[PDB]
Amino acid sequence: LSPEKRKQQLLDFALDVFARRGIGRAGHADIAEMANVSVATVFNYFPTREALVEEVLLQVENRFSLLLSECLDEQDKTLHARLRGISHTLIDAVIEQQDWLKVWFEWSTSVRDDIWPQFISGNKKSLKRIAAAFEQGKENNEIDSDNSSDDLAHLLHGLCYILYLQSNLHPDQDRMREQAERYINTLYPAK
Amino acid sequence: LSPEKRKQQLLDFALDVFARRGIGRAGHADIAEMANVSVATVFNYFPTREALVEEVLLQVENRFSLLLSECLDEQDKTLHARLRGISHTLIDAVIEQQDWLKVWFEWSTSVRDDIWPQFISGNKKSLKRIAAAFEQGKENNEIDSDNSSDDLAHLLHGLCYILYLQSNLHPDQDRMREQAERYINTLYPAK
Repeated sequence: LSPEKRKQQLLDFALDVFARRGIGRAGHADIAEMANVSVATVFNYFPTREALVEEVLLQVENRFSLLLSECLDEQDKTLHARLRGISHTLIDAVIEQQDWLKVWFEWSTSVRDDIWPQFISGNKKSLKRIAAAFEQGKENNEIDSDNSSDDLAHLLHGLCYILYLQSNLHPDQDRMREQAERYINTLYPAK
Repeated sequence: LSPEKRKQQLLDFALDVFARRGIGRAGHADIAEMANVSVATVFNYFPTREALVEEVLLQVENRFSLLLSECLDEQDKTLHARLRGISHTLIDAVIEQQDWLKVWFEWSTSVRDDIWPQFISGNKKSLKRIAAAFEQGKENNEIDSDNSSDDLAHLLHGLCYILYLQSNLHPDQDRMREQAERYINTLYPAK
C-alpha cells in the first residue's frame, strides 16, 4: 500500500506480463487485475501505455547494469575471474527464469520496433564498461592486446547470447558453468 | 493463381506481416488485405493462428538452411572463406531487410513460447553442419585444434547475433564487412 512499494509491484507485474506475452502486451486493466487494484490506480502510476513500457524497460536496463556492476567493480579480480562471475550470474538468471533477462534479449532482437534506439543507447554505457574491463586485462597481460577492447566487448555479448539460449535448453547450473568456461577460454585465450 | 501458388503467396505475405508486427500477432486479416482475398479465404488455407505460425517458421528454418548450404556446399573452400561468406550473406540480408532473418532472430529469443522447441530442433541440423566445417578446418590445420567443433559452431551463432544487431544499427556494407573480418580473426585466428 505504500506508494513506492505499490509502484514496484506494478512494475514487476508488467515485467511479468511482458516476459510472458511480449513487450507492451500488457493493458492497464491486466496489471490492475494482477495487483487487485483499480484500473484508475494503475493510471495514477503510469498515465499512459507509453510511460509503462518506458519504465519497465528502464528497470530491465538497470538490472543488466547491476549484473555487470556487481562483477566488474571488484578491484582484486583478474579479467578471467570477472568473466566467470558474469557467466555465472547470467546462468543463474536463466535458471531462476528471471523476467528481466528474458525481456532484455527480446528487446535486443526487436530491431524494427520504436523501442530499439533505447536498447542501443542504454547498452552503449554497458559496452563502455565491459570494454574498460578488457582494457585493464590487457594492461595486466591477462589477454593479448591485438584485438580491440570494443570488439572483445561486443563478442562478450555474443557469448552471453549463446549461453542464454543454451541455459534455456539445459537449465543445469553445473553443466552450463562448464560450458561457459570453455567458451571464455576459446574467445579469450589466457596470456 | 492455383491453390499451391496462392498458399505460397500467403506464406510470403505472412512473413512480411510477422517481420513488421511480430510472430505472435493475429495476421490473418492483414495477410488477406495484402493478398486481396477475403479473410475467410486465408482461414481456408490456415485454419488457426497456430497453423499459420508453424508453417511460416518452417519457411524461415528452410531459408537459414539454404543460406548455410550455399556457403557450405562447395566443399573445396577453406574454413575462413566459408565463415567470410556466411558473415557477408548475413550482413547483406540485414541491409536488404530480409524478412526471414528478422523473424529467425525474434524466434531465437522466444524462449518461453510453444514455438521455441522447433527453433532448437531445426538449429541442431544447422549446428551439426557448421561443426563439421570447423572439424574439416581443424583437419587441414587452418585453425587450432584446441577447441571442440561444437563449441566453435555455437560461438559462430553468437558472432552472427552481434553482426546482426550492429548491421541493423549501421547498415553499411563496407563498415560491417570490416567489422566481420575483425570478429573472425579474434574468434578464429588462422593457422
